[PDB]
Amino acid sequence: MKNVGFIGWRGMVGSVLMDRMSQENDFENLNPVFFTTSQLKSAFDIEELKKLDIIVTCQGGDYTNEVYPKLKATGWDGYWVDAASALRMKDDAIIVLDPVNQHVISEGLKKGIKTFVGGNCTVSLMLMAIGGLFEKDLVEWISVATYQAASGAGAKNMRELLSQMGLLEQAVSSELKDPASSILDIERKVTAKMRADNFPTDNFGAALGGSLIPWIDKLLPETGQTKEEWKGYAETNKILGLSDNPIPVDGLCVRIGALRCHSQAFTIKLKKDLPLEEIEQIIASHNEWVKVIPNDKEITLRELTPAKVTGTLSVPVGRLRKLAMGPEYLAAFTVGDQLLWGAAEPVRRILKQLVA
Amino acid sequence: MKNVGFIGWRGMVGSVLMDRMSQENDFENLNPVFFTTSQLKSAFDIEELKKLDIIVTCQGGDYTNEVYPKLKATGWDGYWVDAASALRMKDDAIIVLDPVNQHVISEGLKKGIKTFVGGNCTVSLMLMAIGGLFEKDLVEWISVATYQAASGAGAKNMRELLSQMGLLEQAVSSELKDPASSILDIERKVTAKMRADNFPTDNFGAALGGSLIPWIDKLLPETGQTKEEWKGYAETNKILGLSDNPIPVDGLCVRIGALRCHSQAFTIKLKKDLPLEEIEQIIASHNEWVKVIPNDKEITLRELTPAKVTGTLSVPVGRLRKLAMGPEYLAAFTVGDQLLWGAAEPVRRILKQLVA
Repeated sequence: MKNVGFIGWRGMVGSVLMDRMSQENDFENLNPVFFTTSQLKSAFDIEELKKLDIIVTCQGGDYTNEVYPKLKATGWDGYWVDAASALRMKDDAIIVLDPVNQHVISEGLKKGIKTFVGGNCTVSLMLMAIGGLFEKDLVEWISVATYQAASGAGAKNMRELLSQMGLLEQAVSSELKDPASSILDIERKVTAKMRADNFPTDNFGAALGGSLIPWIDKLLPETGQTKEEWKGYAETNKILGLSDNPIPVDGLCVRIGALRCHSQAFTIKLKKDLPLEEIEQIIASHNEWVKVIPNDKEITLRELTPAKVTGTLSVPVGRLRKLAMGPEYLAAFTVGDQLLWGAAEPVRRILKQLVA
Repeated sequence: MKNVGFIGWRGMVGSVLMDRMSQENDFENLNPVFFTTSQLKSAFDIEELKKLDIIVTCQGGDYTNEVYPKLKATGWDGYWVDAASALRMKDDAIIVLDPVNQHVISEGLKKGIKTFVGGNCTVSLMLMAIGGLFEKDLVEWISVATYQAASGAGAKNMRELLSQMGLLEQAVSSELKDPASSILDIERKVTAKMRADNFPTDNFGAALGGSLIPWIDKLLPETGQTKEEWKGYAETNKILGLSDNPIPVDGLCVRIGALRCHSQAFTIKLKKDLPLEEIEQIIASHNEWVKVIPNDKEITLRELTPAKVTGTLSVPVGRLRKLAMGPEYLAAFTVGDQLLWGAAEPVRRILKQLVA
């Protein structure tokens, strides 16, 4: 059994990984060594890390940027599996999403790649839903509008969102309890609360509960995209292995008041005209997690929502139909859990492949 | 002075209208006669209505389809101003948004048009934001992704939303106050509450607070769009007077946890390659309400949100940049109040013109 070191296993993402691994009994297929940054082995002890065959870290980019270089320099030839974005774009690093790019991964191992990094949550969740179309070579480009959850920003962000929602209701607790109060008076109070100085907004820098934030991460002055939107085009193509002939994936990344699921509205420009039924089949057949949701109201309300998807490995995709722009224009909406396929799952899966 | 009858002036939309008219002292330029359905004239007394010059109704579609044809039959020669969607697509009716279609309105008045209806909130808020691009005949098509407020659905929906948010927080109130509590334990509890049978979801048919619903109104079998999405193509063009040579407008209408502001993500295909700076100038110049928000984080966070725009007549538009598909592909995000330009304001304005 391979000796695997775990770093950052107590963080939010790291905790989801430990749970999923335990749930699947992955620990009986490997020898785990747990590291810590607290003053268990020290996550900063290069000598100890070099004894390992594989290192799985959910610690973050700063840690990776500090330790990874030192360890590689020792001559260490083991595998580094990372959830952080730090090494995704390195030429000696492969972004993993095995249900989608198992071939890229297989060839990469054969090539001697020793670094595998999970991809951006929005991109991996998109590929898990729409992967069938890319596999059949049908996508020319994709216009994206996201509805991203707080978990992407962090645990304290999730907490702030919950606190905000609580205070908004509290502002009109009395008014709401009597069925005949003025709804406009109620919103004046809620909105006044949202704009108040004591309204907790330090994590987001703006209210999220009862609102939305059309900006995620930093701006890349050169394109005008935020880093989050930039990863859609950059990461989608590196994952699929189309960096030299990249497929345009761009849009706006917006944060909404949800906890763990990212939702995305798509305008997909296909290369050819196909029957809707054929398109649906191509999508549903790609993997066992995607779930095609019929374009029906009651079914959509029950299946295509964060309420339904949270904490599950299911990737529903629905509202599938042709758009007014042309028969080659397809509309689609998907919902997926940010902490699972968007974070811990690709890492848990590549790990299982490395220790088999 | 013109004798104007008001119906539904006590409902949410009618109340905004009444408040706005008071704020602008519109009642000084007309003789108001208020109607009621309670057992002040009766909203159903066709003889009373027939004595007025204009009828302004925010009562709703069922009322209009009941009384309107019956009053028109008495030979009534006055004007019918409606906030409901019932008559929007009638050939003897014009959808009003004067800052955008004053010419269509003016021509219609001279022609003898007697029925003026406010337009769909999403289409109106969209045109108030990028009306400059249509004005310049620069739009080839537009794919839309909306983040719609509860107010669009109704007053009780706003209340359900606020109540859902309160419950979600109350389910983890003590844990949230504990700075060392597990975020995963907190989410597990919030999510359980959201799925509880007793979670108030009768108005939306699903959870909205902490989630989203990618479906608004009824399905339109013919195209697969919901009626809300269908209005994009139908109403955008009727408002602009382009029903004979339609511009494609389509996308996905999604409901989120906001009280009264609709937000929209746009992918706009322009007819020519224009510098971004030029495009912003074209957008900012169309009307006095649209506000171009520079593509900067801090300004965007403070200006382009429901939190900022709620209850105001401002229609900010930002995140403007060229998309990866090409220099003729424009990204844009806007936020607008659903009850003002989306409902009462276009009605308030056409009435001012009718009583001049």
